[PDB]
Amino acid sequence: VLSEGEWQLVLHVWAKVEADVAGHGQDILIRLFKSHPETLEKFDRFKHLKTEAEMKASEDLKKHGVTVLTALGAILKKKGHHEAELKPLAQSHATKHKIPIKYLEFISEAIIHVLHSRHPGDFGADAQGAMNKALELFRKDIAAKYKELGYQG
Ligand SMILES: C=CC1=C(C)/C(=C/c2[nH]c(/C=C3N=C(/C=C4\NC(=O)C(C)=C4C=C)C(C)=C\3CCC(=O)O)c(CCC(=O)O)c2C)NC1=O
Repeated sequence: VLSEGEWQLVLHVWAKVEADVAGHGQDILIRLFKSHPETLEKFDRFKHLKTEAEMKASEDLKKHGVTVLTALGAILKKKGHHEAELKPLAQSHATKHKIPIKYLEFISEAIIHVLHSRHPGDFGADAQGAMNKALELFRKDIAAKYKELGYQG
């Protein structure tokens, strides 16, 4: 469970994310795709990208980074009271995109990595711990819905 203070550490770094949503999204997705190349196979509009220059230049990759973070910011601002936001997301991720829980872990690691690289002044152990707990909660609740829907991924 996060304290209210921990939720505010999460929202304070998220306000900095929102000052450059596209830049943070490209950094997060490039980190993920280079760390875990198979994850890129899920994107038919841009699965052929190979170099960092091609990734940075892609409009589809930039737009998907913004989609991810628009949705994740909305979830985080609910401070855990997020079933409404999670419901449509678990729905597409279990029945259409088929995104394994291990992939949700991989992008959570990428988010933490980029936030820490871009905001070391204040993304310290407490804020990193709070973000870790909020993403763990996110993954916990998506997984519970996956299993309700019968997706074992
Ligand atoms: C905090 C993480 C995270 C969030 C909140 C997120 C949101 C998110 N992913 C989306 C699409 C999608 N999401 C994925 C893939 C993924 N989705 C994943 O969670 C992971 C790890 C992958 C990839 C390995 C794909 C393939 C689409 C469709 C992209 C498209 O057709 O344009 C959409 C569009 C609407 C929908 O299909 O439901 C949203 C809002 N994606 C995320 O990554």
